[PDB]
Amino acid sequence: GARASVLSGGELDKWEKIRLRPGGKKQYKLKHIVWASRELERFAVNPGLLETSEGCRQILGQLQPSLQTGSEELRSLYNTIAVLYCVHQRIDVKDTKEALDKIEEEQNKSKKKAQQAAADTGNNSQVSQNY
Ligand SMILES: CCCC(=O)OC[C@H](COP(=O)(O)O[C@@H]1[C@H](O)[C@H](O)[C@@H](OP(=O)(O)O)[C@H](OP(=O)(O)O)[C@H]1O)OC(=O)CCC
Ligand SMILES: *C(=O)CCCCCCCCCCCCC
Repeated sequence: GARASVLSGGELDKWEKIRLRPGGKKQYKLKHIVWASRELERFAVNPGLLETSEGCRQILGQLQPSLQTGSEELRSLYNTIAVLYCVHQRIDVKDTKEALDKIEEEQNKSKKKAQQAAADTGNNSQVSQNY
């Protein structure tokens, strides 16, 4: 149809399903979509970007390099913006982590060139046992 609000009827469905964390018991809710909308405007970023598959991608670009020295305020954003972004990119995740990895994989070439100082340690890989 047309473009309005952040998450439409369909998106709202999957959104409520997605969880803030993989090992948590607090699913996603409108409270998180609005909580970020009010926090975005504070960072000179209009909340209108949250309802755009493009904006969500840009917002993450500024938080990506900020994650290094970002507080709970930053992490929270990257969390919501993540699950939301995936939704707008025709992606269906289960938690905030799954939605995060999907992005890190698309910008894996950029990440490598954005952590020279943080490129002197091991990086163990996580496997999936259950479903
Ligand atoms: C009056 C407040 C207004 C309000 O309702 O604001 C909506 C929320 C903040 O409120 P909250 O939902 O209570 O806070 C969250 C819970 O304690 C959760 O258990 C914890 O997870 P874990 O990582 O510890 O499992 C979250 O991370 P930490 O930052 O604690 O790590 C924490 O933010 O905005 C957000 O930041 C959500 C962004 C996705
Ligand atoms: C226009 O906005 C895009 C159309 C999205 C495809 C529709 C599939 C979702 C099912 C719609 C019915 C929802 C009834 C609550």
